[PDB]
Amino acid sequence: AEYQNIFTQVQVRGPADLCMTEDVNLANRSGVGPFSTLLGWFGNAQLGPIYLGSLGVLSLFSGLMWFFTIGIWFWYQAGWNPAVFLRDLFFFSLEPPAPEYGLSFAAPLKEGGLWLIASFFMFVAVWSWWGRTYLRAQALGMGKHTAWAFLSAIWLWMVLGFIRPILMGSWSEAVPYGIFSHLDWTNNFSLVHGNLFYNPFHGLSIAFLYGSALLFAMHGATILAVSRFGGERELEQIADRGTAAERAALFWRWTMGFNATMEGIHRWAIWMAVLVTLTGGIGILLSGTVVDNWYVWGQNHGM
Amino acid sequence: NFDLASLAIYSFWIFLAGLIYYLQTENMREGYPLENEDGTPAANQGPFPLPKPKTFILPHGRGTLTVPGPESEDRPIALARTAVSEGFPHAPTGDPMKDGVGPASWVARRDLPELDGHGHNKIKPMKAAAGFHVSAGKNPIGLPVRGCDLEIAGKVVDIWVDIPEQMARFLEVELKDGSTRLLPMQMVKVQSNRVHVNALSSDLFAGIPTIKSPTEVTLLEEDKICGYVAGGLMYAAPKRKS
Amino acid sequence: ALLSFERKYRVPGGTLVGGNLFDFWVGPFYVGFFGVATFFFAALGIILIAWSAVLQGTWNPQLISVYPPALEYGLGGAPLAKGGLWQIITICATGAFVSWALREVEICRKLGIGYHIPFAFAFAILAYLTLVLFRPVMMGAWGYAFPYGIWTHLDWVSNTGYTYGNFHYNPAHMIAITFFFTNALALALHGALVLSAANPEKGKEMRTPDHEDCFFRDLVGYSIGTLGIHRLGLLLSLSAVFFSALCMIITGTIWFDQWVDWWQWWVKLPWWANIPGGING
Ligand code: BCL
Ligand code: BCL
Ligand code: BCL
Ligand SMILES: CC[C@H]1c2cc3[nH]c4c(c3C)C(=O)[C@H](C(=O)OC)c4c3nc(cc4[nH]c(cc(n2)[C@@H]1C)c(C(C)=O)c4C)[C@@H](C)[C@@H]3CCC(=O)OC/C=C(\C)CCC[C@H](C)CCC[C@H](C)CCCC(C)C
Ligand SMILES: CC[C@H]1c2cc3[nH]c4c(c3C)C(=O)[C@H](C(=O)OC)c4c3nc(cc4[nH]c(cc(n2)[C@@H]1C)c(C(C)=O)c4C)[C@@H](C)[C@@H]3CCC(=O)OC/C=C(\C)CCC[C@H](C)CCC[C@H](C)CCCC(C)C
Ligand SMILES: COC(C)(C)C(=O)C/C=C(\C)CC/C=C(\C)CC/C=C(\C)CCCC/C(C)=C/CC[C@H](C)CC/C=C(\C)CCC=C(C)C
Ligand SMILES: CCCCCCCC/C=C/CCCCCCCC(=O)OC[C@@H](O)COP(=O)(O)O
Ligand SMILES: CCCCCCCC/C=C/CCCCCCCC(=O)OC[C@@H](O)COP(=O)(O)O
Ligand SMILES: CCCCCCCC/C=C\CCCCCCCC(=O)OC[C@H](O)CO
Ligand SMILES: CCCCCCCCCCCC[N+](C)(C)[O-]
Ligand SMILES: CCCCCCCCCCCC[N+](C)(C)[O-]
Ligand SMILES: CCCCCCCCCCCC[N+](C)(C)[O-]
Ligand SMILES: CCCCCCCCCCCC[N+](C)(C)[O-]
Ligand SMILES: CCCCCCCCCCCC[N+](C)(C)[O-]
Ligand SMILES: CCCCCCCCCCCC[N+](C)(C)[O-]
Ligand SMILES: [Fe+3]
Repeated sequence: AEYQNIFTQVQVRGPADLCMTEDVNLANRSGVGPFSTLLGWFGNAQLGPIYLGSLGVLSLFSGLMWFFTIGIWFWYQAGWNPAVFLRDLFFFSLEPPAPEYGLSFAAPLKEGGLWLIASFFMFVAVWSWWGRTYLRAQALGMGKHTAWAFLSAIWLWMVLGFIRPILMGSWSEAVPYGIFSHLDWTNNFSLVHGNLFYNPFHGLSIAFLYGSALLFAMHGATILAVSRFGGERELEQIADRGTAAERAALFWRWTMGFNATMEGIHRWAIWMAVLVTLTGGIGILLSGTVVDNWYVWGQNHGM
Repeated sequence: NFDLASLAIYSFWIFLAGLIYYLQTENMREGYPLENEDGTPAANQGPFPLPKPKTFILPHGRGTLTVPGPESEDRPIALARTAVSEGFPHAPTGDPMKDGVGPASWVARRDLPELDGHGHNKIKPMKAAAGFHVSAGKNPIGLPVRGCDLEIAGKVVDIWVDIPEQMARFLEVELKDGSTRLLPMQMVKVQSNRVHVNALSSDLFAGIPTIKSPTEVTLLEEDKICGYVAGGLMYAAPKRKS
Repeated sequence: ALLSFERKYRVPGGTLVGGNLFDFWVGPFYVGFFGVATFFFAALGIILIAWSAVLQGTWNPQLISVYPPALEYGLGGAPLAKGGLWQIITICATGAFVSWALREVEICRKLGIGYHIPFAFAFAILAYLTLVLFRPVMMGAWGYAFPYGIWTHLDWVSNTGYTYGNFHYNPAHMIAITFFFTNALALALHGALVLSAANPEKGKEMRTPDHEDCFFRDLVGYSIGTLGIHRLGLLLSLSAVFFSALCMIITGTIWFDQWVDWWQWWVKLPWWANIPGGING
């Protein structure tokens, strides 16, 4: 039938954008790699260049040290056997010290010391990366929204392995490094605390997560449906409203009685998504610090 | 009885009511105040105020837009009120395709081309874009272009491409009388032997509005070209069969 | 009333049913034939809920709940109070939901835009139908559907999940959660990217799509582009709800054990299942 604008029909190549001008320090820029036919059927096909500054080397090194530290430990539990390593990759686990060890670093390597060492490497990798998201935007003159939205994810992460364990008294409250075990930790956390469905900040966290799918499904379908008016060039539609922005808004006005602007829809979108981990981190932080049983706490105050 | 967790969730719902009110006013920077069907301001405007104005500064010295401000359609709207009371359709008083109303509407945008990062024309046809060519899929240049009546209207003679974003946004088609019009990429179905267009029949390509230049299109010309073409889906319906 | 640019768009035409008999507005709302069907299904279905509330005996909104007929009732119809309300309300809800999608198709046509939106909504309708119609029918009772209550419907999720051990081990559930989290990651970046271009550092001009693509290439070495991000976002959300329906529709129809046993197809493979050591040795 009609063209749907789901896969590009004809692909075009020119000289790659080196992205001169602005304040990006091209000393830390790589060359530009291959182009992908495969990628070009759905989005852009230009791979690279990447910006690798000092802050990105730091991130990437301690990032690998985190990964390799868990890897060694995983091999050690495999008894250095390659066949066992594969048979149990999803079952291995690097775990924090036992409850008796408190907030201490004296824990021996095989009894949680390694977990502290990996978590130091993680801690450095995520934070120096956060500095990258603020600096790359700074270099191009852009706004800081990406860094601030990143800060919402780092909040939940920080609460899980670091803020809540400290306020609890022991590293053993923190999350293990393993595929299935982190799942097991999640199910137990809800049991120990009397059914997280009854943590109202978990319910908010779910409304925003479902809503983020609702919102992104509406916004993607809506921009693809007015792409025939060049609707994906949204910044110009913000600079100079076209028929694309007007048809889009009128569809929603006519359907549910109100509507967005070409700029404003991205405010809805950044807040929908950000509030998933903002409310999530709060819910976790109060669990066991201030509320031990959410279902019981629910009865005493409303529902 | 009144926990810190209790205090936190009451706080959060209060922040939420303020965030929603803020977000709503931000999306009232275009189109508002609401109007009555006669163009004068409507009494009942909702319980959210209009937002205080803000300003964008267009690059390459193209001025400053400030929203919200005074709205003007900036063009003649060829439609008649049909109803004593509000809420009814409005009738095209002409050729709605040629007059630019209904699914054929366009917007009075600036009569300039969009400009990329270094200040160059954002859309240039391949014949003038220093460096560009075709890289995957069926190359449409040369192919015949065919409408919803199943007759041919001309041939693809070029592609107008996005320079910074590297994608094809228009086909340039040459007509039986030797002039050219732009076809929006989204509105065509490129095939192995032809290029098919459900939007228009062969005889309505000649009415795609025309550009004041052979290697630049303007934002106001883009709105006219694209609104016309999608309006064919409704207004060229008598041609369409099968 | 009207948006300041709205009038030139309110022309006759585009209906699928009724011609011009329902071709008009009420406030902002387009009506159309399926905006009248939407109103019947949704109103009636609300009258059944209020009636269900006096039966149960409370006008408290948090507390109202409407249950399917008992498992013993199987797939047959139930007395109105012993399950038939839910059963009708379900028809009313399915009617309103589908009617709303066809109202969206009329609107697309009068505006001459693509039919992307109601197509994406149909996935939402089909996850719903997977829970209330497809899975209950394949298992043999309406009672396998969920109850309509703010607080009761949450307990059905917990009861259903814990029937199969930790439901985290449902592999379709894994893929769907993976799409759900990635969707929210992409929705956050796209909002923050476009708002960082239109609202740049103080004392600067509006940025261009050039900078959006430079920012991500700096950041991660690739940029999907202004058309890719919108394609990508639609694909993420729609595949999350697809594997949702997939993960629920195989639970208790073709699979019945604790979901973690599924993972032995890899661990108990005979050419490493006897090795000393590891976790499973
Ligand atoms: C998806 C798999 C599960 C499920 C699992 C969960 C879990 C787990 C949670 C919820 C929660 C909620 N669910 Mg439930 N829920 C399902 C099916 C549904 C259906 C449905 C018709 O199928 C509806 C309408 C709801 C609605 C809701 C709300 C009560 C609440 C917030 C969701 C939200 O923001 O979503 C995104 C949508 C929007 C942001 C748009 C606004 C949606 C509005 C608010 C929904 C109105 C509901 C209304 C009161 C009920 C219909 C009444 C008629 C108007 C008469 N659920 C099925 C059974 N749902 C959360 C909660 O707090 O529960 C108490 C929660 O923790
Ligand atoms: C039996 C299990 C329990 C349960 C226990 C928990 C627990 C425990 C938690 C949640 C949490 C969540 N729950 Mg619950 N939950 C259950 C049932 C549900 C149901 C359902 C339909 O039944 C739903 C929809 C949800 C929904 C959700 C989410 C809304 C929320 C997580 C948000 C998120 O984005 O995290 C994903 C995002 C992150 C973790 C942030 C990541 C940021 C960092 C910086 C990323 C670093 C990446 C690193 C470098 C990796 C390397 C990558 C390479 C470099 C590429 N739960 C039941 C009741 N739930 C969380 C919460 O906040 O609750 C209040 C939480 O901690
Ligand atoms: C303790 C319980 C178990 C468990 C048991 C289950 C069970 C059982 C199910 C899920 C399902 C899901 N779970 Mg699980 N799950 C667990 C842990 C989790 C965690 C987590 C971090 O721990 C996460 C992220 C999830 C995530 C999810 C999703 C994959 C999925 C829910 C979304 C969905 O299907 O939407 C689909 C969306 C809809 C149905 C919305 C339909 C909306 C309709 C079309 C319209 C409504 C409009 C409304 C009436 C209008 C009202 C008025 C308006 C306000 C104006 N689960 C634990 C271990 N999970 C569900 C699933 O896959 O269902 C298919 C499901 O049934
Ligand atoms: C607002 C809430 C949502 C959110 C937002 C968000 N996340 C973000 C951002 C934002 C706005 C960023 O700016 C940032 C980013 O840069 O994104 C592109 C980020 C980010 N979110 C990430 C992940 C992530 N986000 C998650 C969740 C969420 N993020 C929420 C849904 C999740 C989960 C569990 O749902 C994850 C896992 C990262 C991709 C990225 C931050 C990157 C970072 O800190 O990296 C440091 C580590 C390294 C640089 C390298 C470590 C080594 C690796 C382990 C790879 C080693 C590979 C090995 C050599 C080979 C083998 C691998 C095998 C699989 C083959
Ligand atoms: C497929 C991707 C996501 C998605 C997509 C999607 N939903 C959509 C759309 C799209 C593209 C629309 O176009 C449409 C819309 O208009 O949005 C504004 C809609 C919409 N999604 C909505 C809700 C919704 N979507 C959800 C989910 C999602 N929708 C997915 C994650 C959820 C949940 C639980 O995750 C909810 C709550 C509405 C805002 C709207 C649909 C409005 C509609 O269909 O209205 C007509 C019907 C009525 C006004 C009422 C009918 C009432 C019944 C007769 C009685 C009540 C019965 C009901 C079963 C009771 C529920 C009890 C609860 C306590 C559990
Ligand atoms: C081929 O094999 C080799 C060896 C080469 C490999 O490299 C193989 C590698 C692997 C097999 C890697 C496998 C990796 C995994 C399974 C990891 C999976 C990870 C998760 C599920 C993560 C879950 C969440 C973990 C959290 C929440 C961590 C929190 C971190 C803290 C916030 C950091 C706190 C810091 C501390 C405690 C240290 C204190 C010091 C300071 C300076 C603050
Ligand atoms: C009690 C504990 C509560 C939670 C603790 C903090 C958790 C981390 C917080 C994250 C908030 C998300 C980011 C803010 C919202 C998104 C940003 C936005 O909408 O506008 C950002 C704006 O300014 C632009 O800044 P500039 O570029 O500097 O002008
Ligand atoms: C019915 C309403 C009840 C209200 C009850 C009290 C509410 C209290 C306040 C809630 C906070 C809501 C506002 C949060 C958003 C703040 C907006 C913002 O971020 O402003 C700075 C912004 O420019 C910077 O980003 P850019 O505009 O992109 O530079
Ligand atoms: C030499 C360098 C090697 C590079 C190796 C490739 C890495 C692929 C990673 C992410 C791609 C998916 C990005 C999806 C998230 C982007 C969200 C977004 O904002 O998209 C807008 C778009 O980027 C502008 O318009
Ligand atoms: C998320 C990455 C997805 C990339 C995979 C793209 C698949 C290739 C599609 C080829 C399209 C061919 N055709 C005929 C539509 O042009
Ligand atoms: C300076 C870098 C040279 C560019 C290299 C071009 C790579 C070939 C393009 C074909 C794409 C192959 N594939 C399947 C990944 O799409
Ligand atoms: C530079 C690495 C940062 C170190 C932070 C983690 C401390 C690890 C504690 C391991 C225990 C060592 N020891 C000697 C007590 O066995
Ligand atoms: C930025 C979007 C705003 C949408 C508002 C969503 C409200 C949903 C409320 C769910 C209620 C959860 N709980 C546990 C507090 O009852
Ligand atoms: C918090 C979940 C409930 C969301 C309800 C959706 C808001 C109603 C939108 C109708 C507004 C149109 N109206 C009446 C102002 O003209
Ligand atoms: C809960 C998410 C949706 C919140 C709804 C926000 C209010 C919508 C109504 C705005 C008023 C519309 N109006 C009448 C000015 O056109
Ligand atoms: Fe967008």
